[PDB]
Amino acid sequence: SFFRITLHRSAIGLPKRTHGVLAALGLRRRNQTVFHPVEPQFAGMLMKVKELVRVEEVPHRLTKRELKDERKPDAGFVVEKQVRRFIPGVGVQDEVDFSKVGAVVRDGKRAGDLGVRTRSDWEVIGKMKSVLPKVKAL
Amino acid sequence: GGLLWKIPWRMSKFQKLRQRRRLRAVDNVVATIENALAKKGETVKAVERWRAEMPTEAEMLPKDKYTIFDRKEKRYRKGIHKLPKWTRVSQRVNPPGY
RNA sequence: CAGUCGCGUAAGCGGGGCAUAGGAUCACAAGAUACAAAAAGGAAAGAUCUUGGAUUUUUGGAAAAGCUACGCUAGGGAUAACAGGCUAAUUUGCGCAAGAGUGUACAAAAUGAGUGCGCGGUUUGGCACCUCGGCUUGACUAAUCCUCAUGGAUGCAGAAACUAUGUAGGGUACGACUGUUCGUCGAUUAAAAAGUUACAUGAGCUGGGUUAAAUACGUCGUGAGACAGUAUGGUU
RNA sequence: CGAAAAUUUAACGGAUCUAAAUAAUAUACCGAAACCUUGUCCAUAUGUAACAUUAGUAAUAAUAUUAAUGUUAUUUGAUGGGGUAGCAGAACGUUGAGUGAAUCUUAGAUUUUUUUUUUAUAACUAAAUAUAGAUGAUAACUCAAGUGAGAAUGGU
RNA sequence: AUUUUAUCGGUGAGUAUGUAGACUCGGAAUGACAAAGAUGAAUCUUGAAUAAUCAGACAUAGAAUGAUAAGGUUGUAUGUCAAAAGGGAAACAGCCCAGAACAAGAGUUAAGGUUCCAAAAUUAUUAUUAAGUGAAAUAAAGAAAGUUUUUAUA
RNA sequence: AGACAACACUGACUAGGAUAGCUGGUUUUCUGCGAAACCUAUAAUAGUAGGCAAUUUAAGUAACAUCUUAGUAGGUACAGA
RNA sequence: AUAAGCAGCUCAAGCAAUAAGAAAGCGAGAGCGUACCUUUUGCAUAAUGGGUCACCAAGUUAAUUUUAGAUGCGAGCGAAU
Ligand SMILES: [Mg+2]
Ligand SMILES: [Mg+2]
Ligand SMILES: [Mg+2]
Ligand SMILES: [Mg+2]
Ligand SMILES: [Mg+2]
Ligand SMILES: [Mg+2]
Ligand SMILES: [Mg+2]
Ligand SMILES: [Mg+2]
Ligand SMILES: [Mg+2]
Ligand SMILES: [Mg+2]
Ligand SMILES: [Mg+2]
Ligand SMILES: [Mg+2]
Ligand SMILES: [Mg+2]
Ligand SMILES: [Mg+2]
Ligand SMILES: [Mg+2]
Ligand SMILES: [Mg+2]
Ligand SMILES: [Mg+2]
Ligand SMILES: [Mg+2]
Ligand SMILES: [Mg+2]
Ligand SMILES: [Mg+2]
Ligand SMILES: [Mg+2]
Ligand SMILES: [Mg+2]
Ligand SMILES: [Mg+2]
Ligand SMILES: [Mg+2]
Ligand SMILES: [Mg+2]
Ligand SMILES: [Mg+2]
Ligand SMILES: [Mg+2]
Ligand SMILES: [Mg+2]
Ligand SMILES: [Mg+2]
Ligand SMILES: [Mg+2]
Ligand SMILES: [Mg+2]
Ligand SMILES: [Mg+2]
Ligand SMILES: [Mg+2]
Ligand SMILES: [Mg+2]
Ligand SMILES: [Mg+2]
Ligand SMILES: [Mg+2]
Ligand SMILES: [Mg+2]
Ligand SMILES: [Mg+2]
Repeated sequence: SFFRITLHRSAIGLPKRTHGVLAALGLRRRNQTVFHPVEPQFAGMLMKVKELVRVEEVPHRLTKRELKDERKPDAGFVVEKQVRRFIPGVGVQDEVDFSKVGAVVRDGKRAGDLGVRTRSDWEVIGKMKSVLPKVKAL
Repeated sequence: GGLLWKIPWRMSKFQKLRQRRRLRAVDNVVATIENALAKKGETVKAVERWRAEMPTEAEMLPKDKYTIFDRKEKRYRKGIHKLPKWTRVSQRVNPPGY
């Protein structure tokens, strides 16, 4: 097993020898948690700072990433609609609606390659003077 | 002296409660260490020495929990809160007779 | 390690003493080394090694007496005198406990050895946080001199006084001596008690004391001068 | 009870409390710039991608790449954060100078103010007032200093 | 000349009593030295370059000194202040917590507290006190039909 | 009378030429690290030097700190006569 | 004009634009906070210095001797011809 050691109090006004015990354990700030195997060389290290730490027997050792995720709160939100944006390195990302799921990113050296309406696209729309909404729709 | 260090000779029921819990907390650190090693069949001289000449909070008398020995006092007793860093240092045993 | 001496059968020991208490450089002096030698040959004066002579005793090593009150400058309050602060040995400040003893008798009416446990912050001191008296006008304390109430008193007949408990409203004066607070004395008085407040109060007064320059006396000093001395005078 | 001191209750901080006191216990809650979480700033590392500049190396008549520097993002969900004497690094500002026979200015350069915005000892936007075509102002890079003052009983 | 002592000094004996800076037969903890292993925040050494500082103060323990006085003087051990803000100690350099890069949060905690001033309990249990004792700086010896409990006892 | 010698006299005024281990002052921002008030020597004790040692950043590390296990030095508290 | 503020900071009612749009500023009330510098073991200190504002006012230059970084040449370098 392992010793889950957490610094509960400080050693500010304590002798210098006590600071070295904590430095050898890896405890640099309050409430910092470390893991060490259950061995005499670590038990004796704790009997010197037993008035400052909290110890607990645990089966396995937790990783730096898994030890910080137990205090992570739920985000509380989910981005379901992203508007069109421009990523400096990738390019222009079109609007995506994750509610119906499609993040297509178009990059190029011409406006038509970006996937946006250009002055030409507006001129062809204006020349389509014949299209008319259906009478039923109106 | 003319410099005032207003330290009362006795402790309040709140300071005493925290003292009981700090002595209780230390006992759990030692017991946690002693039990973890016993499962592996190991021992540490520091632990064997603590469990031999140091009592647990439930085994201590109130006088031993809130006072300490001081040869300069009338009755050789003194408030434990008058010890430096008394909330972070261990103090449970006094000379026999006092 | 080299050199070469002693003792020992030998192994071996010997670079003073059972151990722990003797200062250099410089200069000077005596020996060695063969280094350099201000044109050159020599030398002088130098260099290296060994060695010697030191209350260089302020002993990491100057050849060294005082006064200043006629004093000056830069600094310190990093060290004093007054006051404040801390302390309470001491006190011409008090209390309580115990009770040898005195009291013709009888401990505790009065009295109280040598002591113990304390309070207080008046005296003389310690530390080093910090570089006078009088007059006028108060305020405050109560451990009380008078005035008011009162317990005890073989030792409270009365009177007066003694002791003690309450109590600080008011009062506690005048003069001679001394610079005096203090103290001594005269004569009255119901009584002529104390203390704190920067030993209250000098941007309210006084300046006699202390008290810089002047001067004399005594004492001290070779002397200039000095003195917890004395004397006259001295911008408040 | 012993237990008395001098401005005023006078070392419960005060009000007040018969517990809101004292002793032996139990639980909850409050509680710091400590800690956690979410973001930001700064310092110092690790790789990666992209943008710009400069300088090279190739390609191009029917653009790619190399290096340095600056910058943003991102990977290790990186590490670190009080400070006197003192040591060190990086910058800003002021005055003059080079590029400068340059650039801009009545379509308003400059105006000791006000205002707006930007991680900002600084610059910028706009407004108001007046009116200059250079003895005006000025970016960037660089060079040199009589270069930055609430403190000297400082000086005028 | 002579003997005798529950008188003084001296000698011998005692596994008798006390006494301790220069007594230690016994003898800790702590601290110190080095070895291996493990852990850790590079905290270490050296090279090159190159400072400040040289009345410290207080707390705690234990001593010398003083008077078992001093916010006194002087060593030792530890820490803080100095050069450290913030919370607690009414106010506070040195004590108890805790080391300030900037914000947000009825967030989690330390010391410390929770009737009101003033954020949080007028929260629960068992006893004592009647004196505002006390409640965040213990005045002593001592006295006494104050009260409670316990232990003996009529 | 250390009195007077033109503001000054225990030695004037003026011009030229000083020092001061003492006191005071020493001017913009950001960032990183961060002491000492001890020892030794000194004609020193308000000063100074050399160390301990703060800083800069390179070269090393069998570095340094702490614990564990085994080992060692030394006589305090205590206890004892 | 009922109040005991180093005159700032945290919280903040209200007043404030003749008009569609647009709130700078002043601020009742509540709370926190004893100037600055110097010098010190330690200062709100009743220790030092300043009436306010503006300007002047302090690690510079030379020679010499070094170190780091950068860079030229390289067993030669530099200078001068
Ligand atoms: Mg005081
Ligand atoms: Mg010759
Ligand atoms: Mg000497
Ligand atoms: Mg010597
Ligand atoms: Mg004279
Ligand atoms: Mg002093
Ligand atoms: Mg009678
Ligand atoms: Mg009346
Ligand atoms: Mg007086
Ligand atoms: Mg006066
Ligand atoms: Mg006359
Ligand atoms: Mg009161
Ligand atoms: Mg933090
Ligand atoms: Mg920090
Ligand atoms: Mg810093
Ligand atoms: Mg203008
Ligand atoms: Mg000035
Ligand atoms: Mg022995
Ligand atoms: Mg002292
Ligand atoms: Mg520190
Ligand atoms: Mg200092
Ligand atoms: Mg603090
Ligand atoms: Mg309180
Ligand atoms: Mg809450
Ligand atoms: Mg409340
Ligand atoms: Mg009371
Ligand atoms: Mg004369
Ligand atoms: Mg004269
Ligand atoms: Mg630091
Ligand atoms: Mg120190
Ligand atoms: Mg000498
Ligand atoms: Mg000096
Ligand atoms: Mg009003
Ligand atoms: Mg004043
Ligand atoms: Mg002042
Ligand atoms: Mg002045
Ligand atoms: Mg200037
Ligand atoms: Mg200047």
